Amino acid sequence: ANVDEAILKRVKGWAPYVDAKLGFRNHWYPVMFSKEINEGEPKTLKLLGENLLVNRIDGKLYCLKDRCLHRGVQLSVKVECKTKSTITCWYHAWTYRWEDGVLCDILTNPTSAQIGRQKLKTYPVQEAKGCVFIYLGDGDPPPLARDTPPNFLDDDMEILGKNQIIKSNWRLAVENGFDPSHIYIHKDSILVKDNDLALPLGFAPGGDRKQQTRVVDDDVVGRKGVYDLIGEHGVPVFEGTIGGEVVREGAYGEKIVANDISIWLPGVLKVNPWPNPDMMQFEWYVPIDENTHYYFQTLGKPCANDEERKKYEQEFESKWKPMALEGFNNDDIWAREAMVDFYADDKGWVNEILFESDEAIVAWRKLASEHNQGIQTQAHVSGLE
Amino acid sequence: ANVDEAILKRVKGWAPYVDAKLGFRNHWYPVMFSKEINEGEPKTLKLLGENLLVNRIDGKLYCLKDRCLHRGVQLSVKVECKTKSTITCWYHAWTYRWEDGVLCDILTNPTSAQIGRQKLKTYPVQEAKGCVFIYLGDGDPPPLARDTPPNFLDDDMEILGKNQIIKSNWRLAVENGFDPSHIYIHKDSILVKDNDLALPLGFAPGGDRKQQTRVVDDDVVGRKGVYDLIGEHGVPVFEGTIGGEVVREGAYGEKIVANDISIWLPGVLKVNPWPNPDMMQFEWYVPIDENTHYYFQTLGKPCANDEERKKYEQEFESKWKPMALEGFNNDDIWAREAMVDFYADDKGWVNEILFESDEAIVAWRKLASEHNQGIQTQAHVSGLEHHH
Amino acid sequence: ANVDEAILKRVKGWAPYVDAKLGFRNHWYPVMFSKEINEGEPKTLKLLGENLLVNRIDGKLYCLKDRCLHRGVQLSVKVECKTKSTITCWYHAWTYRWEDGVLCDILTNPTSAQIGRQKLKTYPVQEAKGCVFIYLGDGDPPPLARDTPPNFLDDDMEILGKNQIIKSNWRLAVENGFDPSHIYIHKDSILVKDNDLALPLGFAPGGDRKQQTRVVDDDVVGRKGVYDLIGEHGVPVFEGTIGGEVVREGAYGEKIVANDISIWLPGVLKVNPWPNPDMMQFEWYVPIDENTHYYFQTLGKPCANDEERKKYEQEFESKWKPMALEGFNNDDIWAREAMVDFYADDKGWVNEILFESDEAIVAWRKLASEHNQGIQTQAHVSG
Amino acid sequence: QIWLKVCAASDMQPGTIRRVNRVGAAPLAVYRVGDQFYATEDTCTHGIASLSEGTLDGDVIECPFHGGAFNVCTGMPASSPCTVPLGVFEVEVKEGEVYVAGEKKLEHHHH
Amino acid sequence: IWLKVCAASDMQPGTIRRVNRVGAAPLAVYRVGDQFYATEDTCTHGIASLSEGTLDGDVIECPFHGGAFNVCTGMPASSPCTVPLGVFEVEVKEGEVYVAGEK
Ligand SMILES: c1ccc2c(c1)Cc1ccccc1-2
Ligand SMILES: c1ccc2c(c1)Cc1ccccc1-2
Ligand code: FES
Ligand code: FES
Ligand code: FES
Ligand code: FES
Ligand code: FES
Ligand SMILES: [Fe+2]
Ligand SMILES: [Fe+2]
Ligand SMILES: [Fe+2]
Repeated sequence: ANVDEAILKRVKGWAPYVDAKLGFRNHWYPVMFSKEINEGEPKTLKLLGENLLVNRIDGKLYCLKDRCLHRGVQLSVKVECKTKSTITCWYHAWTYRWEDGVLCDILTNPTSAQIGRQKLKTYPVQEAKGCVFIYLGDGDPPPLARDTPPNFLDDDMEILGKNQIIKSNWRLAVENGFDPSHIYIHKDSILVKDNDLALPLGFAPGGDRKQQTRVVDDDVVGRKGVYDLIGEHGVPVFEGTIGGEVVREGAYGEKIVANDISIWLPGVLKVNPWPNPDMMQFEWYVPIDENTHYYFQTLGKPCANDEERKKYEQEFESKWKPMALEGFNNDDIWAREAMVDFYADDKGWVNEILFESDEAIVAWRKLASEHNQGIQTQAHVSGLE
Repeated sequence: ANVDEAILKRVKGWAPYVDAKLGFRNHWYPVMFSKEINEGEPKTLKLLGENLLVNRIDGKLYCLKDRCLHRGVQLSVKVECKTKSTITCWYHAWTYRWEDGVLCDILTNPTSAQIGRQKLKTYPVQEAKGCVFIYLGDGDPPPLARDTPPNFLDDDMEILGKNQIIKSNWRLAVENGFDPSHIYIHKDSILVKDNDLALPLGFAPGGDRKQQTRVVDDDVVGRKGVYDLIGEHGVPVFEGTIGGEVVREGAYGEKIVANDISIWLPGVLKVNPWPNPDMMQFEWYVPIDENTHYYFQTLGKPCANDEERKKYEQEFESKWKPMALEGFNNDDIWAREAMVDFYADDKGWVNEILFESDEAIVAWRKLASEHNQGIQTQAHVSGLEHHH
Repeated sequence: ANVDEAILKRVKGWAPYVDAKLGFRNHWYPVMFSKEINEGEPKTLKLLGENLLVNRIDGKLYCLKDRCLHRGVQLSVKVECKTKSTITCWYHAWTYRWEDGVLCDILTNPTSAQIGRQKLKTYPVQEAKGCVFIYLGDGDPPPLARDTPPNFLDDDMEILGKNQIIKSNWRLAVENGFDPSHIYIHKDSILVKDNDLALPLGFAPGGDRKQQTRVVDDDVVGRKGVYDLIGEHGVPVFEGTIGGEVVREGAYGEKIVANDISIWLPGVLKVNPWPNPDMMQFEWYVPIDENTHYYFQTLGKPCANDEERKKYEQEFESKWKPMALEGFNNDDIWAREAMVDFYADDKGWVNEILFESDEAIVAWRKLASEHNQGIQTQAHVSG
Repeated sequence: QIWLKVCAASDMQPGTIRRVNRVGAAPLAVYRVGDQFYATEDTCTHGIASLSEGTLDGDVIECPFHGGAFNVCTGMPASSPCTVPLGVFEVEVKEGEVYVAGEKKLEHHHH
Repeated sequence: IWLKVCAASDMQPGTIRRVNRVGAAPLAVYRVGDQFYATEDTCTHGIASLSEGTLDGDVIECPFHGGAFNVCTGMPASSPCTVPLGVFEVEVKEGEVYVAGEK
């Protein structure tokens, strides 16, 4: 229960989603890139409100909760790995094994009855496409594919990316990237011209509700998402008018991009093709706590050899990353933050006045509320009563 | 109720006043000077907790709530006034008319069923004496005169002032100003000596609980306030003693000022005469939110012709503003701030121990409790709730 | 109370202690050193959440609450002492006597009926061993000796120290200090190496639970404390092992110290001898508000004349203070801060998983809960 | 055109709602309150929700999106956050057949 | 292999009795109605003595942090307890209570 009951009782269509301000438990989440964590160099990170520790032992990644069982201090305050397979708390030397979190020794009293009887929480970790995924959940984890958008795990798909921390709840990030009409904020994008792309100001829906989106619940890989089909039966708006007078126009170009966009649990958007007819963008909105998230953005592009990478790698650092990920998506970041106040007291979930193009967002909320694997609460974070 | 009922039950004599933490709704409040808002240049501001936007179109001012009806973002994050009479949200392009707040266009979906069927909140705006007043209320506004002190609107009254943001609830400022004994903090003010003023360390009560205090609720323009007739019924204390010994004296200048002070709803103090025998000071303590207010100072001087008006403006800039509005009132600023902690959890209203000099303030609290036009609440800010 | 009732109900063994977030009222507490406050120079401070003013008049100390009875402003915003025996509020001039807090005048209304009928709260103040102690309580105070560790007030005991504000609740400081196993954090101490001291990594307890500590429910002066006796029947651990292989060792110094450690209400630790055979350390963890405390450190040494005292003063400033009070105890400071988050929501008092050496801490919590002289509450702070 | 045939009166149990799709125009909602029938636009004025997919309690329809509500007879808001009144469409039963007007009630020629 | 706890007459319904053992961890004997159960005396969540806790039916509440265990199964009954309590063989041989090793 992370939200006032009176509010959850009003949004009968997607209460679980409104309540999930701390994110969905029992899902995988990219937290960093493999190149960021070397052998024997523990890194700290907060995910779904839980402080965690990640270490690489014999090339393999391990995840232990960053909070001693004794007096609850963060082990990372002073890292003490005395053996390849363990970590010793700097306070009273309680020692845990990275592979199962078991308390195997206590240097301050090797005769303690606690030894071998206590266990520190651990979480599954899997590397893929140069990305580190942590299963923030309990029990046996599902295939990493279930929480990845289609085409991310392709053998030839060269996945390159960037990562940073953004000051907004994760949901606001999701509903901004999957908002068909938010493209208006990009209307002055230099990338659009510097890649002569075609981008309308918005869209005039066509057809009925159902046709506006494609809800996925039959994928065998387990995925759960929604495709935004506003562009099929809808006429793009390239000329903005106020009182019959035209005051703004979209951008013209031969390059037809983003003619396919989908949002998938636990919170990753797929815009294909983008930022080029050959490339693709995959971006996660990872919940760190109730007010921040990791903006994990990547760019996929098929290849088949060294030369099909070094040139790309050169492109990424040269134009793409700076133009598409930063220069273009930076407009999304401050738009994301502009919605914080309205939803901060949870009142926005009841007072928002939606219009046609929000049909997609609504589908997403219903999907997420129905197929999320669990709601993260303060009980999971501090003291599970 | 913005305050715990357990506290309100202990201040039954003036509960509404103590509950009015965000100020009083349905009143005119000055927020800036006319010269500060130019044609086609939208300015932002927060009043009674509400973010607002003011624009000047064809010389006339308009006020729109700075919160889009769509996703609740502030329009001011990136102002987009595409046509003279409208404003377009920078996010999804919902467009509103400044005149009536009607959503008239939507660049991202010209066929939306919302167009013409939604309205953004607007508030009446009026300029008088070079000041910009906003009626933070609902429905047709009353005449500005109701919410201004006497003489402020007189034709020959030339008005010049200063405005700034101070970190204290608005009521602490009201009670700092309408306090006859607080001038003790001003005993070393440059204005006192430099303008040869006669100023006691404090004005003590003299008559009775009815003669020095005069409650006004029978005014023709409908203004409601309280006078503390310090000059004609109060006792000037020029010699401060401790154990019978004189440790401090007031100022024995020749100029007679501060004959009477009065506080008026929604919260404007009038000091007359001040800071000179031929002038008057009018100052507003405008609620921005529960922790801040605008200290809107103005000095009035009757001018009979252009020469006099020109001379007054020069002396305001070279003397009155720096010596009076800043040199004298700057001490009021930290004093107001010193009271914050005591009243932060509303307990101060129950724990304060008042003395005889505070009878005027008590009369004001009761008048404010009775004649205010509405208690502003957090509900008015986020949106009023209601179930059937 | 100061803590959620659901939590206080769970900790039946020491609810008052857990509730004592602001500290214990009706006890003496050191707040500064005598030489830090001069004649006629009022000093401000906050103790147990209350803003206080201390002044020295004719050599004697006086303490008034730093809050005007009129509009509740701090008198210290602009100190106005217009006569030797009074302080006048800078706002409306209510004037108070330092000796009894009585409102004796009001410059702005000399005939007010309030004069002589109102009193500002005053607290007893006493100076001993060059330290300033304030009795944060009501009514006549007990002897200072009741709230100080044994020997602190001995005639020949020469006291020198340092004080600072640390960011953690006072209780975390106390527990860290009386924690037998925390010495693990001092294993790389410069002091231990250079002063050649014996310092194990911890202790393997021996004997029964009752033998682990020695509770003192009453010194003749009324003191309440607990001695840590883990070393009486326990086995000191000098080699740390993981999976059977050695990964660390303790310090094999020849000098044996800290064989006598005790904690006393209201919250002062005594380590004897330390940091050297002929010295003792007494340290207070004085509550300022719920998130901070004064870490009042003192080192004592018996001196029989102006020569020894001068010699001590010298060694203190050049060695003990930098090597012990700072070099050694600095580790204790970040250790304390590291526990803040776990206990900040009060959840840590339920979820903590204690082990054998924590018997010392448990005994202190029960003693504190049973013999404290009162729980300071927010109501005492606001009125 | 002028009147749209909805269905047989018998086809609707009291306290239920029926959505009436229209080519070229926004959908309508027909409510059966007891033995009477009322009709309003189907789209909640507060957003894009379908009132026929909401909860009907008495003559008040509750929107499924944010909990707003309207009086089905007058079309006026009954619960926040709704503030804009719903367009109301006349309904008539003939031959036991339910008919709903093609144009909403106009603030024209009335009380 | 059993040891004398006390006569069943000594323990009243709903009470607890601590059993000290030589060179061994202490045990706690609970009397629920006329049934007798035994478990380790030390709480698995810390170092508390459960024999100083509060018996509510068949559930024993730790006096330190409010944890609790089902005295029959020795399984946790309330957080923060999560580690099962060792249960020991208990039996009565003519008005005399007796406890043995861990079952
Ligand atoms: C007596 C009481 C109040 C005041 C003055 C005198 C001057 C003055 C100037 C500005 C505001 C208040 C006051
Ligand atoms: C051994 C055990 C504990 C301690 C010391 C030695 C010194 C010292 C100083 C301050 C607090 C504890 C201790
Ligand atoms: S807090 Fe980690 S061992 Fe004590
Ligand atoms: S937030 Fe203003 S148009 Fe969408
Ligand atoms: S606040 Fe101190 S005299 Fe008024
Ligand atoms: S869409 Fe109906 S209450 Fe908001
Ligand atoms: S020691 Fe038993 S509940 Fe913690
Ligand atoms: Fe975007
Ligand atoms: Fe003033
Ligand atoms: Fe220490």
